This record gives sequence, C-alpha cells and structure tokens, in this order.
Amino acid sequence: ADELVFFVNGKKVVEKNADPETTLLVYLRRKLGLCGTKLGCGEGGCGACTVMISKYDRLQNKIVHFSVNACLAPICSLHHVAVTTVEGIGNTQKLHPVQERIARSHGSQCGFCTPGIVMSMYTLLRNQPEPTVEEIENAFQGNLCRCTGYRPILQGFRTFAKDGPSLFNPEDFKPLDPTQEPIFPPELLRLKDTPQKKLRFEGERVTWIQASTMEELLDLKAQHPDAKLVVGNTEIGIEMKFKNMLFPLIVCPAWIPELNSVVHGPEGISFGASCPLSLVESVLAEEIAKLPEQKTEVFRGVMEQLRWFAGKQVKSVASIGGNIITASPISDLNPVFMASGAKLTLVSRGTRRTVRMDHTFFPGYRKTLLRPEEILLSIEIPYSKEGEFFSAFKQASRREDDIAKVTSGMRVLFKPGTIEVQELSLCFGGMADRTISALKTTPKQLSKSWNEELLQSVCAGLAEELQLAPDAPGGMVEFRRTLTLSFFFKFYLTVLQKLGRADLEDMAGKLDPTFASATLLFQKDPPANVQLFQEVPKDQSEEDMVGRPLPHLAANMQASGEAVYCDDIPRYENELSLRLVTSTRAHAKITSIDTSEAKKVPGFVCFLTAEDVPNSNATGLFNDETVFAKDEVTCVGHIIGAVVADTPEHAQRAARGVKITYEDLPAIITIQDAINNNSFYGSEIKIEKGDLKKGFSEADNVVSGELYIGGQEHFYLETNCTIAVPKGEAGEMELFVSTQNTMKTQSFVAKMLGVPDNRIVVRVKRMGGGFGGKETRSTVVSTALALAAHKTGRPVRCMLDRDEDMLITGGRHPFLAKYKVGFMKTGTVVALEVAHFSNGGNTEDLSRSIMERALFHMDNAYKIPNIRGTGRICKTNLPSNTAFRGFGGPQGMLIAEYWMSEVAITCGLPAEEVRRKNMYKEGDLTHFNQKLEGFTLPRCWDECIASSQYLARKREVEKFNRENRWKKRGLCIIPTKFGISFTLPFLNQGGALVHVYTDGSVLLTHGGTEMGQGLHTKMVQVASRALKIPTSKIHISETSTNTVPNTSPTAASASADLNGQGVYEACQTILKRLEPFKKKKPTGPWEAWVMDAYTSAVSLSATGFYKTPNLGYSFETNSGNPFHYFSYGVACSEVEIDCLTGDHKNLRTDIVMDVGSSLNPAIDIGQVEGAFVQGLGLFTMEELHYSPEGSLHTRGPSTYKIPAFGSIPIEFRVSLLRDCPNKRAIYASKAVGEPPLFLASSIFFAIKDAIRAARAQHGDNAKQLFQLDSPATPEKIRNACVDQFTTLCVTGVPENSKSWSVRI
Ligand SMILES: Cc1cc2nc3c(=O)[nH]c(=O)nc-3n(C[C@H](O)[C@H](O)[C@H](O)COP(=O)(O)OP(=O)(O)OC[C@H]3O[C@@H](n4cnc5c(N)ncnc54)[C@H](O)[C@@H]3O)c2cc1C
Ligand SMILES: NC(=O)C1=CN([C@@H]2O[C@H](COP(=O)(O)OP(=O)(O)OC[C@H]3O[C@@H](n4cnc5c(N)ncnc54)[C@H](O)[C@@H]3O)[C@@H](O)[C@H]2O)C=CC1
Ligand SMILES: O=c1[nH]c(=O)c2[nH]c(=O)[nH]c2[nH]1
Ligand code: FES
Ligand code: FES
Ligand SMILES: [Ca+2]
Repeated sequence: ADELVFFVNGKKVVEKNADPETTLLVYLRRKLGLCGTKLGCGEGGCGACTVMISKYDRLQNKIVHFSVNACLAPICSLHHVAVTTVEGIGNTQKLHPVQERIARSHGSQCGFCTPGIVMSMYTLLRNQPEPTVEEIENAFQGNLCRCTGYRPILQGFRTFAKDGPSLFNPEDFKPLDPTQEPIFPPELLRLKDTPQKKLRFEGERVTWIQASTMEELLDLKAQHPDAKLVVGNTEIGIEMKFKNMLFPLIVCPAWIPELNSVVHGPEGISFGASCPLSLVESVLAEEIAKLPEQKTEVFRGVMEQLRWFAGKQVKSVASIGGNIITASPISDLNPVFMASGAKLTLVSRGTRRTVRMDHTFFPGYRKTLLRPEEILLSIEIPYSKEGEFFSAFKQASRREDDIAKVTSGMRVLFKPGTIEVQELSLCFGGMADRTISALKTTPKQLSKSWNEELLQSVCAGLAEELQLAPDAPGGMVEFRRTLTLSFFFKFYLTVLQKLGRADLEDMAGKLDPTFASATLLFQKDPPANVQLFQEVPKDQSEEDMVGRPLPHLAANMQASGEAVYCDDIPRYENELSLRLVTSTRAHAKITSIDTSEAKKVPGFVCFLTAEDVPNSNATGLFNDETVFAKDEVTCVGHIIGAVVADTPEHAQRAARGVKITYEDLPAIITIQDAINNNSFYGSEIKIEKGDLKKGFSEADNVVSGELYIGGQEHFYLETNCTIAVPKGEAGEMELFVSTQNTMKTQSFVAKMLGVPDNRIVVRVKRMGGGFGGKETRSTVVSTALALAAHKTGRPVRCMLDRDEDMLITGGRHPFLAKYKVGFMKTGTVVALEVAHFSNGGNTEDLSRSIMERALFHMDNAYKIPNIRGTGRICKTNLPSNTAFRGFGGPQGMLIAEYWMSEVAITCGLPAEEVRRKNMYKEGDLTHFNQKLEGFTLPRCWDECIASSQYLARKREVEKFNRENRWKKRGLCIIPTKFGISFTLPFLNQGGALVHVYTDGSVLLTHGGTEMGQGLHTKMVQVASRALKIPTSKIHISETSTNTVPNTSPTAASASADLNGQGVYEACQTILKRLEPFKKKKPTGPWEAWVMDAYTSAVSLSATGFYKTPNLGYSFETNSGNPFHYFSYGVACSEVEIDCLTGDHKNLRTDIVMDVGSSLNPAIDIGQVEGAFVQGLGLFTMEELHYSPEGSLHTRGPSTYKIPAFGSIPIEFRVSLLRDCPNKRAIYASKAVGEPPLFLASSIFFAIKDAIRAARAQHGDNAKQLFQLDSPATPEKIRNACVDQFTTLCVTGVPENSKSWSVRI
C-alpha cells in the first residue's frame, strides 16, 4: 500500500501522505501536539527526544520494547509499531512511579531533559522490572543533563534496584504494578497474522520503499543502484540534516528475515547486516557467558567496543552492517573486524561473494569494495583459536557516547606450545582517512618470541609507519601517535599475562607487579553519596517552609512533560517560521546577496536584511552590534538576515538558497592576533595595592609563568527561542521568549521597531537552562523575530537548532594570564603581578564586567600585601563571548590556584599548609579594600579537611603511586571566596507585584525568571512565611514586563536575594492593610480577613521593591564595596589517571559550602552539585575547536562533551555549613548559583598532582614546574605523562605550517 499505520500512546495513527523526511519527533510535536518529547540536539546525543517503541517481533515471536531517539527515527520506518511518549505513562493526576521518583528526589531542575530520562528508565523497567544499579546507570549512556549533576537522578532511581535530615523519603514512593502499564494495541497483534508487503511513501523530495523480501531489495538495487539503504538512519539522518545530503530514493530493508538472522557456525557467529547492535550485544554476552574463555577473545573485543558505543536509544536501531558500510575512519567496530579477519557476505541480483575484511576492503575515504548494486548480507564474527589472543581499545574525549581519537583491534596467534608469533594483526581507526592495518610493522614480527625486543621493534615501527600530517583532520597528532604505541604496550602486557594463564609463565616471564594495573579493563566502584544540611528549629510551624527541602514547584509537571517551554506553546493557524542566515567568513565585505533559489522554495515569504529595519540597526548592551550585518561581516556566525517561510523545513531550505558573495578582509582571531594589532575593548583595567618593587626584592623565591584557560559553551538543554505575536494596534507586540533578561529584550525590540517600551510586552514562563547564556545573547533571535512579525502582521516563531545556537550565541571567555609571584621559603606570598587577557569576540557585550570580576577574584582566598592585576579584553573576529555562571571569577581564581600550586612545589611544602597559611583572616581587607566580615571560610576548611579525612587519604595516595607505574592518584583541597552582587551597582534592585483575590488565594509575580534554579519555589516559600499562610494558597504563573518593569537580568546569583526582599516588602504592605481586620477577628481564618478587607474597600494589591544598600566601587581610588557579602566553600577531590591513555576517574569529592541559613537545602544542594559538575566540564573535558580562519568546528554534543552520568565523582559528598546566618540577605540566606563552580578546580589540581607523580618516574628532576593548561583533557594529561612512548612520537612542528585548529 501507501498508508502509514502506527500507534501513539495507544491511539491509532493513519498517515495517508507520509513524507520520508518527517521524523517521529516532528510528527509527535507538530502533528499530534504532544510536546512532552523535546528537541535538544537533533543528532542522537542528548536523549531529550527519547521515546519507547513496542512491536510484535516476527523473528523472536514476542512483544518487544526498546527506546529510540525520536529526532532520528523516520516515521516511514515505523509501520505497525506502538510508540509510547512521556504523556503515555502518566500525568500529574496519576504519575507513573518513574515520574514520581525523579520529581520527589530533586532530579528535575530546569526539567527539559526529564521526559527523556523518564523514558529511558521506563523502557528499562518494561524490559527488566528489577534492574541492578549498573543496569540503571547504563540506561542513561545516551541522556544528558546540564543542571542536576546527575547524583539525585541516580539516587532516586536506585530505589528501583535489585541491589541498591533527609532530602526525600523513599518510603513514601508508591510501588510499581506492571499490570497497569498500557496494553499492546490488539489491532497490531491481529495484523501479525497477515504477511508484510512492500510499501511506498512519496514526499516532497524523497521516495521511501520499505522492502518486504530479499528479492524485492536486490531487484530494486539492480534497477536503481542509486537507491539509498536506510536501516537505523543514525548516519543517514545526520547526513541529511547536517551535511545537507539529499537521497531522492531510499530503501529500508529492516523487515527482511535474511538481514536479521543469527546463525551459529563452526567458525563463528553470523549476523545479518540489519541486526541492531543491541542484538549483537545480547547474543555475544550469552556466548561469552557459556563458552570457554579461549573461544571468546574476539567476542569480548567487540563487547568492549560496544560498551562505549553510543547509548541504548542508538544501539536499538543502529545496525552492524550500517557501521561497516558507513566506513568512517573512526569506526569502533571496523578495526576489530579487520584485526579478526571477519567474513563478510555480499550479494546482488544473481551474484554472491564472500570476502575477508582487510586493507583492500576500504579503498578510500568512506568507501568499500561493494559494487553500487551490492548489499552486505551478513558478517561472521569468529571464535578465537588456542594460542590466539585479542584486545580492543578506544580513547576519546569522554568515555561515554563519544567519537574515538584512536580506536584499535589487535590479534596475536602463537605457534602451538610456543611464545613465537605465527600471526599478528594491529588495526587502527583515527590514524588515516580509513581503517588501516600496520602492514609494514607486523610482518617483521613473525617467528619472533613475545618479549622486550618485540615490544621495542613494534613501537619503533608504529612510530615510523603511522605518521600524521600537521594538518590532519581531528588535530591532536602527538596524542594520537602516542596512543597507538600505548595501546600496543597494553596489548603486549595483557598477552604476557594471558600466556602465563595458559601455563607458559616461565617462557613468557612474569609481569613486574607495579605494571599489572596497566592491563585492567575499566571498572568503577558503586556510587556513594552524602548530603548534609541543617534542620529548622523545632518550634517552626509546619506551614513555614523556609529552610525546608521543598521540591521544585514544577517538578511533577516536568516529569510528566506537561510543563510548557516556549516551543511547546501551540502555533497560531497563521504562524510563520524564521531561519537565520549567517556569515561563513570571519572578516569580509558583503558584495552581493542572491535570493533566487530561496524564492523557489514553496512557502517562502521574505528575506529580511538591514534594509528592512524600521528604526535602528544598532543593538547590543553597548550599541556596537548590528541587528543584521550591513556591508561587512565580522565573525563566522554574524547574522546577515533571516528567511521567513510557512514551515521550519521550508525556512531551512530557503536559507540554503540565499547565496552570499564575500571579499575577505584581514581577520583578528586569537588573543595574540589582537595583542599584535592593539585590538581591544576599552582601556586596561587595573587593581594594585602595596609596593611591588619592595615585595619582589624581599622575596626568597620568584616564579613566572603563563596559563591558558579555554572557553565554554553553556549547552542549556533548551536552545534560544522566541515567538513574537503582533497585535495589529499601536505597534503592540507580545514576545514569548526563553530569556534571563526581559528588560533588554523589550528595549532592544522597541528600539529596533521604533516604538515606545510601553508597546512591547515580554513574557517568560520558564527556560530549559540559561547559565548566563540567555542574559543578553537571546536578543539576536528575539529582534529578528519581532521584525518578521511586524513586517508580516503574523505571529512568527524561531527555535535555534543546536548547531546554530552553538555557532551564534558565544560562550565563556577564554583567558590568557601571565603571572609573577614572589614568596618566602615558608610558602608565604609577598608579591604578585598578573596580566590577564580575554577573548571577547566581535561585540563588547558583558566582556569588561567579566574582566572586572576576574580581577576582583585574583586573590581567591589569599592575603597578598603587594599585588598588581591587570586585564585587557581582546576584540576579535569571533562570535561575541558573554556571561557564563561564574562571570570571570573561575578564570581569575584558577590562575590564583595555579601559581599557588607552584609556590608549594618550589618550597617543597604540603600544598594544603601553604594555602592555609596564606588565607585571609576575619577583618582583613582584600586587594580592592573590602573588609571580610562573617568570614566563614576557615570553618569550611577545617570541616572539609577533617570530614574528608584528607591527611589519611594522602598516605594512601602516596602508597598507591609507589606501587603502580601506569596509573597514578592525586588529591587536592581547594578553597574559594566569591563576591555576591552585580559589579554594576544599580542592577542590584528587584521588584514584585502581589494580588490577593477574594477567595484568599494569592497571585505573586517578581522580576526573576525560572531557568531550573528553583527561584519561584523559593519566592513562594518566602511569601508564605511573610504572609503566614500555606504555600498552597500562593501561586506564581510567569514573569512579565507588564507586571514588573525595569528588572535586572536573572544573573549574578542575586535573584533570590533581590526578588525575595521585593516579595517580602509587597507582603508586608498587604499584612499592614489586613491588620485592623486581623485585630477584630483574631482567630477567624485568612479568608475572613480578606473578604472583610474587600467589602470594606481596602486594596488587596501591592508592589514591592528592593535595592542593595551601600554598593559602589571605584577603580580610580580603589574604594567602596562592590559586594554585599561573600560566599565561601571548600572542596577536596581525589582522581585516578591512566598514564597510558590520558583517561581518568573522579574517585571522590567532598564539598563544604556556606549558603547561610538556606531558603531551601534541597534546591541549594542541587545548585552546589550542578555548578560543581559544570566546573568539572570547564576544567577537564569541555573544549571548543576553531579553524585557523575562525570557524567553529564544535557544533553539537557529538564533538562537544559535557559531563555524562558516568563522569561524576564516584563518592560525592556535600555539606551545607551549619549555624551561619547572613543577616543582610533574605531570611539569613546566601546566594548559591555561581560560587561552587570553581570548586571543581580541586579535580584539575588533583589531576596535576597525579601527572607530577607519573613524571617523577620517567625524566630528569624533581620539582620542575610543568605546564598544564585548562581544560585538562585526555590529550593534555597523556602528553604531560612523558615516557618512552611519548619520546618516540615527538617528531614534528615544521614551522609553519597548516593545522586543523588554532588556539584562540
Ligand atoms: C549518538 C550516536 C553515537 C554514535 N556512536 C558511535 C560509536 O561510538 N562508534 C561508531 O563506530 N559509530 C557510532 N555512531 C555511528 C552509527 O550509529 C553507526 O555507524 C551505526 O551502526 C549506523 O547504522 P544504521 O543502521 O543507523 O545506518 P544507516 O544510517 O541506516 O545507514 C548507514 C550507511 O550504511 C548503508 N547500509 C546499511 N545497511 C546496508 C547493507 N546491508 N548493505 C549495504 N549498505 C548498507 C546505508 O546505505 C548508509 O550508507 C554513533 C551515531 C550516533 C547518532
Ligand atoms: N555522534 C556521535 O556521538 C558519534 C558518532 N560516531 C561517528 O563519528 C562520525 C563523524 O563524522 P565526520 O564528522 O564526517 O568525521 P569523519 O568520518 O570525517 O572522521 C573524522 C576523523 O577521521 C580521521 N581522519 C579523516 N581524514 C583523515 C586524514 N586525512 N588524516 C588523518 N586522519 C583523518 C580523523 O581521526 C578525524 O577526527 C559519524 O559519521 C559517526 O559514524 C562515532 C562516535 C560518536
Ligand atoms: O557581577 C555580575 N554581573 C553580571 O551581569 C552577571 N551575570 C552573571 O551570570 N554573573 C554576573 N555577575
Ligand atoms: S534531540 Fe534527539 S538526541 Fe538530542
Ligand atoms: S534539569 Fe536536566 S537539563 Fe535541566
Ligand atoms: Ca563580548
């Protein structure tokens, strides 16, 4: 036929005109209106779109359930299946146990990732009602969360595990009843009695054929070799979406029995090419469990690769044949199949051949071997033989769901009874434009014994044979080469052990006992978590929730997918879609724009440019930005214009047909380019105190150095989004925006349009994360959209794709620092001079205020009598960098801790002793002359050092390092001081509006926006105490410019402080009005007083306002307080590094945080954990790469690696400091959002210690100050662990000299 029939949440869908390009995500959200399932990336990496599929499997003869990425699933692949979304399992009226548990355990903050995580856990439970803790963790390999730090999610779900004051109470969790899950649609069970026939779907550009038999597939390939095979679509979906590939004819062979068979033969196991990787995994796990070890070496090699291959959603549909035929150079399976000589069967109409995978199979970049009319039928994965050993290796940026830098399969076969090499095969991915074998090194080794001279001969060969051009795609050439040698060393040592286990230990020899840990397969301990906080007074009423662990008010709705984010709002029938058109050049003249092709796309409306702007094209915080480029473009990502079309698909197609011609201009990309060109934003910023000349002369030692700190992408799970609704009267417009800054959104729109501010209303219900990235940069979408709405008179909507968002909106400022520190032999610091440089990109934005804050925190926790700090902001042809949680603090403080670590090393004293003796005391003045009152940091230090048992663990670390050569541990304890308040004083103001209706219910609003930090929850808690009524009588619906005007951004961690005071004051006004009625009816309920007030004509509405008193610092006189108070905290972390690969484990972290008297210890601990884990990403794994021409390479989760479930400290302890009220802030609390992020430097410095231990083993001296830039990635860790393998790989750097990426 041509009707597409499937089920969604038990309801039958009949699509009479299915378009092959339509994904399930798009169909669910836009056709069925089910917006619980989210778009977070569109590329299989985040899991936000996770849904469950059920089907009757014809081959297994049973109902099966599995999870998929809705963003990648073509609906045309989904004939006769049943889809379940988050809405299908439960809702707020009846939550599923999974939804209840994630909500109540504080595992949902912003909530944008919650439905996908719910669906991952739900699918696991449908497959395994009693999972293990390990199975639960494994369920989320393809899910990301940017807010929670993962800990609460795993803790809540652990309650499901077979083998798994309080923040939450698991005894209150309702039990699971599997009989209450949705029925498998009866019609579908009826339909399995009728045979499957070929189906044909024809779309706008694409024809899709769902083949039922091999005969039909082969005929079609013979007659149309052009036909594109699609099985899982996990490559083709990406090729179509991101590489703009169009395959007009697609054939899906997934129904064909022959491509799905598993056959056990005498030589191995044959898998049909369409077999999902999940099936390959389950089949091989079975075989490994039942067969003797000696037969399963290759099976275990495949399994070791699949362990770190994507997550459950991808492996459910991704085929074994699809990975082979894709033939990416970084395939994880191809080097294993090549090294094992796996047997491939290829077929076409009338032909059949069997081939062995070897070098000839891959004759070029992303090519086989196969003829245009051939398909891969099956692959035989071999049993290993006696004397045959196998290892598989992968090293990436992150263990989980990542692209290999180097991947490898290695096989050795020994002549019987000997340790002489009969066969040897070493195959590599990531070392060429294809999977390659080391065919020049390995023949030289045949007949040799497995010994030290074989080791040295292979390493020397590999280093000569596996050369890389300085400009090789992927970069990291020294690291990649070092890994090939390091992987062979591990295989060499593993084979020695395997020979000993075969009772040839005397022939082969024993392993040095300090070498044994080098061969261990990756394993973690089970997680252990602690949360400590203070109970509220015994006499506090149960209805006073201030200081109580109240769950986020929207947690239940977030878990159910009922909470509404911008793009979940239904479209008006006349709504249009916008797509931005951006510069592909870093600095160029625009010489012409050609929209000829754009105009041919059906649904095209218009292309907006600078000419269409009614009033002003000048925008941005400092008016130095264009709404749309005029005459020139100044970064790759510079917005030139915007296409308007009927649908987002038509807008994307039209935007591709906008052809721009450029004339290149001289580009300034790097901080050095900018120094050389005197290209800066404003003048040097400077803080200086004491006498530097005297300080340096009195110093026993002086140490100079530099540090580079890489930037950071926010990766809020919800990208930037605006809907502009024009009202057709008086210039009136309403914008619904994911923004932290309603005021500037309103102002920038109004100024662009040329209307007063009173015409523009900006509304924000909630954001799926912001982290500073939506403080200003949101407006580049808002203004373009507001313009399209004005021009058309129709509502217009734009949500950015992840690749667009990462390119356009910028991130944290990269920093370069040059320091000189003077100190005594005692470790006492007497003089410090630091020059800071940041890379600001192509507009000023917040850059100068960021540098100010870096300079305010260059002391960190340390008293330094003679200090000079300067900052310069570089003006470059890069997307403009902006606010990011920390706002320059983390960079400033990392530099401080960096030279401090070198002070301790140079003195030969314990680092903790050096830090402690340099720490401020109560009453000291900072370098900017602010007095330190209520200085809790020494308490945080003493409590953390003791509770973490730092000294006893130091002993164990030193012991570990003496007993292990190729793994090292490190341990560090780091303090922090963080000033709370906007550096711009007048921004420290907040407003509220409160209404009491005649039923006694209260509607509260304030200037702060909800982005997952639980601000509305805290404000309700505050108002409930202030009014003395239960939280249940108070509701906050949204943030709006027309309820509270002139609001500061939700930023600087200040929002609870500012809005809390505003809310408190509005509530006090109301109470004052009710007092005469309270005095008359002293016990009569709240509702009586309110009705009495109303009928006496007393106003039940009030504004409230607050400004932080006594702020205002001058850089000129170094006087006045920039901050209202400081936040304090300490963290101790332990790590274990792999010296041979650069991988590491975060073993344990203990945090003690001063949050005053917490408004909400559940939310505050969640903020501590979330901030800490973002810092962990900043300092250890998050890295952005740019071409030498200033083009961002890193445009999605595939290449940009944020912390995953498996990244977090295995033991994770957080304590909130007891008995530390902060009188000056709302109910004695302190701000919490930004201060804990820098604490993750404890991991950076623990890594540095482990490297120092590794370097003490190979090399001359001693207390050498080696370089470690941030982030400390596997590349930087491995390269710093100088040994015999790095030495054979150094060769290169021919000045000068093209490279894949440049450091900005
Ligand atoms: C989030 C994510 C993580 C990933 N992680 C990894 C990883 O860690 N390691 C790794 O190696 N890959 C990884 N991949 C790549 C990808 O998932 C695998 O290559 C997968 O096996 C592709 O299979 P598919 O069925 O989805 O292929 P499809 O996209 O449907 O097709 C891929 C190619 O194979 C061809 N093809 C499929 N079947 C046949 C056939 N039998 N005969 C001839 N040609 C055929 C198609 O025409 C197409 O050219 C990842 C992808 C994603 C999205
Ligand atoms: N999305 C994800 O999270 C993951 C996807 N996969 C795979 O990653 C692939 C990424 O595709 P692309 O971006 O097109 O990368 P690609 O397929 O072009 O491969 C890039 C890599 O190949 C190597 N390479 C290519 N040419 C080279 C040369 N001339 N010299 C030396 N080395 C060279 C380099 O190691 C480089 O990093 C996907 O197709 C997918 O199969 C694998 C892991 C994760
Ligand atoms: O002092 C600050 N000002 C800001 O505007 C801001 N934004 C932010 O995320 N942190 C800070 N800090
Ligand atoms: S939206 Fe599908 S994986 Fe991110
Ligand atoms: S709560 Fe997980 S991304 Fe925000
Ligand atoms: Ca900037």
